[PDB]
Amino acid sequence: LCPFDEVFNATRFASVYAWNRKRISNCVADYSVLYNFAPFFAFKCYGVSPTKLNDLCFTNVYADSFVIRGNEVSQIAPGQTGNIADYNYKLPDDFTGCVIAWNSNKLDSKVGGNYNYRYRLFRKSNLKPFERDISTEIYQAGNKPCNGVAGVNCYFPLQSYGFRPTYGVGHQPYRVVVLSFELLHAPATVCG
Amino acid sequence: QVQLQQSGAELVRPGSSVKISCKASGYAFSNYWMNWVKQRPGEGLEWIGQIYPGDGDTDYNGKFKGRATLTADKSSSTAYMQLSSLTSEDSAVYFCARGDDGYYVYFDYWGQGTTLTVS
Amino acid sequence: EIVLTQSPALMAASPGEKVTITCSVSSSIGSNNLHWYQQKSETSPKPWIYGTSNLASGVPVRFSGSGSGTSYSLTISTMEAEDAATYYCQQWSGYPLTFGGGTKLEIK
Repeated sequence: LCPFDEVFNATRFASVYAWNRKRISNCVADYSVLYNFAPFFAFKCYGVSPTKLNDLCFTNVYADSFVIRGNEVSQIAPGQTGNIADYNYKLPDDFTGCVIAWNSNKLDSKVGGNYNYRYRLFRKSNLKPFERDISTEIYQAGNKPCNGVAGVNCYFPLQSYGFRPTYGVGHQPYRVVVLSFELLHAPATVCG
Repeated sequence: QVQLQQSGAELVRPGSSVKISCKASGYAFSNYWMNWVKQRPGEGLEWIGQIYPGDGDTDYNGKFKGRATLTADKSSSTAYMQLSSLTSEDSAVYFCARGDDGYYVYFDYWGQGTTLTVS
Repeated sequence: EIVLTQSPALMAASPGEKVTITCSVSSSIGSNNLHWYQQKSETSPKPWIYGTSNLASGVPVRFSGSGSGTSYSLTISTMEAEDAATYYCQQWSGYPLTFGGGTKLEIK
């Protein structure tokens, strides 16, 4: 049984700006484990039948796990441009996989404030699909070369989410786990 | 019916003391976030802070942070803003805006706005 | 700080005519986190478009926002005299909330 337990039941998910990719293979994957596990505010699968997940074979299954506010879950999809989609985590045009998102307000939001989870607010170039960007050099927004200083005209790129349990339903923290399926000329070791 | 009521305008000499009250009627005051918007004369509005009446949680804008203290009373359903070291720039119409709790978050309801004079 | 620029500082319009108000954002923001408020002169602004397409309560059917990514647009198919106002696009993606400079819509 593939470690859908570890991915979906993580104690603390990764921030979106540095999302943890878990490539799972050489294991039997059951997707009935998804449905029972979490309330799944949004469960959208692109290019795949949600049913045929159980009966289909894939050589590499990618799990991209991160926390985003509910308004930015709709950004996680092919053909979507925004803050998360352009800067932090982007999907290819023909992305084939399941995007899974459930609210985590009682878990990931602290009463004073949760500044652990961050996202990339400023970036020079929109990410190429599935890329990861953890460079934190100060954005050279100002005409002056920023010279690695944070201030006016020069913004520190990661702005904390600052989740709180009482935020609006849109801004409550949703833990998003995104699945991607390769099927290259390899021993296809994920099936049913 | 839902509407936010606000205290009248006042004139204050450049100083550290001023208190502006927002009155909330028609809804549970503690449930919905309360945030203040400052509109300088002939300028686009800017966001001062955010106070959750339920527990008193406060978020501030960077420039006003530490200068304006936001607090509310659950009993009387009053949301206050207190500013310090008033300057001629502080003279602006101050709105109290109730951030919506829906899927989209926005300032669904606003106060009539209080005019601060620093002189 | 996310910085919002609105294309017309003022606008001249006529009834029955399309006019568009373009709110250009420095860094792309989720459409769900951009909203438009209508501030008629010397009154409390009321929400007008929230989420770039979802009109608020009491909003006329003529109004309809558009756009996504960096460039956000508000468009009125026909400009009634009631439509004359100043419209402030807001962003909530980046936490220090930055209203637009405003587009003072006036009739020709």
